[PDB]
Amino acid sequence: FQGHMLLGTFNITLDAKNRISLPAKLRAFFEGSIVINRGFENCLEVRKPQDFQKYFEQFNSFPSTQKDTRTLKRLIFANANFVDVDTAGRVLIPNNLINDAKLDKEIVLIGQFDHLEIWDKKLYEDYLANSESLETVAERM
Amino acid sequence: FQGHMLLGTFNITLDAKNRISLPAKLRAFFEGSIVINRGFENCLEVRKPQDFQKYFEQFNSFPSTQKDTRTLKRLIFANANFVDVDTAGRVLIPNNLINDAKLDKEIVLIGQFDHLEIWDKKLYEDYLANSESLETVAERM
Amino acid sequence: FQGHMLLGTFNITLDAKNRISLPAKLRAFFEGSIVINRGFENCLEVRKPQDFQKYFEQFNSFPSTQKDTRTLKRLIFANANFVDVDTAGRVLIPNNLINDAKLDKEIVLIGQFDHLEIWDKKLYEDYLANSESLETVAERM
Amino acid sequence: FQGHMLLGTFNITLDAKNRISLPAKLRAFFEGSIVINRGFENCLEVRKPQDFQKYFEQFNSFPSTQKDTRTLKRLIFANANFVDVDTAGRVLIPNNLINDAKLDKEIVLIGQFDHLEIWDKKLYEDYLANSESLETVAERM
Amino acid sequence: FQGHMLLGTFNITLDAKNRISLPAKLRAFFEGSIVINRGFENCLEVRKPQDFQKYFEQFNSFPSTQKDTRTLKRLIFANANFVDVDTAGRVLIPNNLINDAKLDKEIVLIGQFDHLEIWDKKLYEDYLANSESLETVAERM
Amino acid sequence: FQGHMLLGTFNITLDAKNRISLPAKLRAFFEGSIVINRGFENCLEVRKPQDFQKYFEQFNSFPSTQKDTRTLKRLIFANANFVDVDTAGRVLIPNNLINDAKLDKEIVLIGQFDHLEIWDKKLYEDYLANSESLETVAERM
Amino acid sequence: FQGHMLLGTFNITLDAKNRISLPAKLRAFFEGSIVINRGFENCLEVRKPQDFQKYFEQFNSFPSTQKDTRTLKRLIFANANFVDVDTAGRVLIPNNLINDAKLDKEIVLIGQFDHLEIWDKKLYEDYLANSESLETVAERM
Amino acid sequence: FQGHMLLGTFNITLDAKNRISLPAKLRAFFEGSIVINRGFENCLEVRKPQDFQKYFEQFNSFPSTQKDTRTLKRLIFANANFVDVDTAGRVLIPNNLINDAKLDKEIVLIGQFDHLEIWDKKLYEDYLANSESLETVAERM
Repeated sequence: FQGHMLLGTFNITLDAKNRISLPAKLRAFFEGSIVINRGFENCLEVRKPQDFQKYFEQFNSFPSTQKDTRTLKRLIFANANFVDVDTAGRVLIPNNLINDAKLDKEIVLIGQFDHLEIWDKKLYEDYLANSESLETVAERM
Repeated sequence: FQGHMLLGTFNITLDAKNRISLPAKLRAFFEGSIVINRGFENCLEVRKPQDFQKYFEQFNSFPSTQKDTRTLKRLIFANANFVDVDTAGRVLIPNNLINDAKLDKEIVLIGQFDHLEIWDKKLYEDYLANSESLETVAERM
Repeated sequence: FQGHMLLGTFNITLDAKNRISLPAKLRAFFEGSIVINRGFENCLEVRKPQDFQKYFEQFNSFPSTQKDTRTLKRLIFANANFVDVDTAGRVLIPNNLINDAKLDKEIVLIGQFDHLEIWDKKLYEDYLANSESLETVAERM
Repeated sequence: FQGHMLLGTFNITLDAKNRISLPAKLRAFFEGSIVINRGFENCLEVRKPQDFQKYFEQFNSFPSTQKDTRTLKRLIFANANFVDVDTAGRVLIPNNLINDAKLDKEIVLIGQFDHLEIWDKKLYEDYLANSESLETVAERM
Repeated sequence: FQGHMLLGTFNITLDAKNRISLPAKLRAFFEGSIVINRGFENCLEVRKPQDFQKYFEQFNSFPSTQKDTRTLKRLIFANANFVDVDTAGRVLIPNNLINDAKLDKEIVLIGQFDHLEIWDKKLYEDYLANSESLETVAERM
Repeated sequence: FQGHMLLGTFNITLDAKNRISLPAKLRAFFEGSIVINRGFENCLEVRKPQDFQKYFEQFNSFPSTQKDTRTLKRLIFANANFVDVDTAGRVLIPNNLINDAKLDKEIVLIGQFDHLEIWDKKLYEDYLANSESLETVAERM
Repeated sequence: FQGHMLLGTFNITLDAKNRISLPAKLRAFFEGSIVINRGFENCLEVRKPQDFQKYFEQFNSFPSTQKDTRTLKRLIFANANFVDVDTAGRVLIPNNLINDAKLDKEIVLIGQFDHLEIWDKKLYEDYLANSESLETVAERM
Repeated sequence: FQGHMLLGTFNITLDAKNRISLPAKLRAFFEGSIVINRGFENCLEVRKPQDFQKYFEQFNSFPSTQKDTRTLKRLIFANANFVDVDTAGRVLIPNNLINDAKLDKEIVLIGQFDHLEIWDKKLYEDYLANSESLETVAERM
């Protein structure tokens, strides 16, 4: 479990080469490669290739004849990239994805069990600022 | 059963090191590690790692394309922590979680079969104060 | 069947030590332990531990993100207790549960097949007093 | 079949000891014990213990969190009794059940395949008096 | 098929002993016993005991808590009878059923695949008189 | 296939003995017996006994407590007949069915894969005259 | 795949004997026989007999008691024909079907994976002329 | 994965012979043949023949009696083509498809996991220009 469950919050920073250093314990979870792709609320997601594979299945589920479905698939998959995790367990984040997630210096990683989200410390703090209560949001599920 | 079913109410206190002493009988249920994470109504939940694993499944169930789903996952999992239960069967509760559950001195633990909820004695008494009748709440299920 | 089907009505009394004497034939049904927990309409329920185990399953079924679900689970499970049936087949009823079910002297036990309900003779007679006809109540199922 | 399918109408009477004489052919169907319990429209039902066992399953089906469900279960099961059929194939009907079904002298038994209903000749004749046509009632199923 | 499919229309008459003579070819279909029971539109139905057995299943399907369901079951099953087909392939029709189906002299039997319906020649001719077109009735299925 | 799929349109005539001559190729499909029965729009249907057997299943599907269902079953099955196909592959059509389908001289047979429909040349031409477009009718399926 | 997937558009012409020359590559797909039958929008469809067999299944699915269903089945199946593909891979198209699809000289064949549609070059061009956008039509699926 | 998951965005150009050069890494994914066919929003899709095979299944799913379904199938499949990927991994794009996707000079390829979409650099940039936010589009799934 220690390293098969993506949980918690990690404060790390964007290196001068645009790389990110996975929290060691996490490195376990992944092999030597991952798929980054753009997330919701400007966050960028990170999955083990296999997991990304499944994440996609959930979509074939969605129509396809629906204009919206096509927009989603395009906004996400045309932006997914496949990145190798280097020896030190770092991951080079693509430029477009960097820009998309407004990544500057100081990142926040959070575990979402399945995947990992990469946030710009500020943008994340803001996101948390709005957002109704956990109880409010849950009531609507 | 005796230590396979989390039941009852236990009045215990928050130690000077922010640790909590599981009610002995309970210690059985858990191994030497648990996942704490924030609960509903400011309570903080406690599960055996394996159980937490399943609890997460229930979520993949929920959309993901729904803004709300993403808020839930983030408010909960970015706050889950993984804690080792010490020799005396105590558990060190993280600060953020401490603050989140308004844990001061004097805790109330209740069994919810699957998991355990940690409440600030006061906050819990209040919660119980409001809340409609068991019959009222049940009628709506 | 004689003692695997919880049926009928038994008039028994609350002993000076707050114990209850199962109707002998019933003792069969149970082992040497049960789970008491609070029931609906102030009655207190009694199940074989295994059965209680299943009763809980029916709940995971219910949302969890619903405030109501959480209130139910809390009002019931934080009040369940696990009690050993003594040699004479008696069961010591916890104080809180005693107070909750307004148990004084003179109890009424009724079989509900799965479980057993413990009623204060008066409170039960009243309950029966209101309540629409069997036919009325059934029509709405 | 002859004694595996409870069918027809039998006019029998309530003996001075409150016993009822099963129609011989029926005696086959049952062993030496049955479960009586209150029926709908003041009739009292009669099943082989095993069958009663199944009849109950249909109920776990019904909510439980519904006040109505609880009223049904209570009005029926707290009134079921378990009675041994004597050598002559007679069944002693409990007092409460006697009163409940307004059993005086002169009973009417009808087969309902699964179970048997015991009616007070008058009350039954009345019931038949009202009740819309078979065709009317059926149209609504 | 010749005698395993209940089809067609047969004009036969009610004998002085209230017996009916199955159309020979039909006799095949049945053993030496059947279940008569009241049908819809005053017709009286006839099934092989086994088939009647299944016909009943369709009913457990229907609620039971519904007053209507109970009325149906009672109007039909308290009137079913079990009759042995005699050597000449005749069936003695009970009085009540005779009266119920207004059986005088001159009967009309029709095959309904599963079962057989017994009609009073007149009552049947009338029934056919009203009744909308086959096309009308079918459109509503 | 050639004689396993009832297709096309055949113009044949009603013989002086009310017999019909199956189109040779068709004779294959059937054995030496069929079930005729009344069809929709005054057409009379023709199936291999086995197939008719299945066609009936589709009906048990339909309620039975519905007045309409009973009318359908009666209008169709009390009119089905079972006819042997003679050596020359002809089929003697019953009088009632003849009258029902307004069969005079000059018949039109059409294949409906499963079954065969027998039409009076005129009545069929008319039917085709009304009837909305194939596209219209299909849109509503 | 090359010849197991009916795709594309082929411009061919109606021969002086009303035959059509399958595009060679296609000939593979089919054996030496096909079922033609009338299509939607005056096009005439072409399937391998086996495939036509399945296409029909989709219909038993549709009611049958619905007047519309009966109209569809009749408009299509009474017009299906079964045609042998000759040595040169040509198919003789029936007259009625010729007239129905307004086939003159110059045909357009299009692949619809399962089947093949035969269009009169003009009628097809027109069809394409109207018809909303692919995106419009898809949105409604 | 690297060549089993069609991801990313590639800027390539339309050669003087109307051919397109797959991004090398992609060439892996495909054999030596693909099916091009018109996509949504004027893009042209590209699948391995086998995959296209499955994509079609999703359609049999859709009615067929629906005018719209027929329009879709026709607009897409009558335009699919089957193209061999040449030695250098290039693909010759048909004229009609070229015109349909307004392909001039400068193409944009995007991975959609299952398939590949070919866009005219401009038309694609525009498409991206409109289109609501990822979050907006997702909320509606």
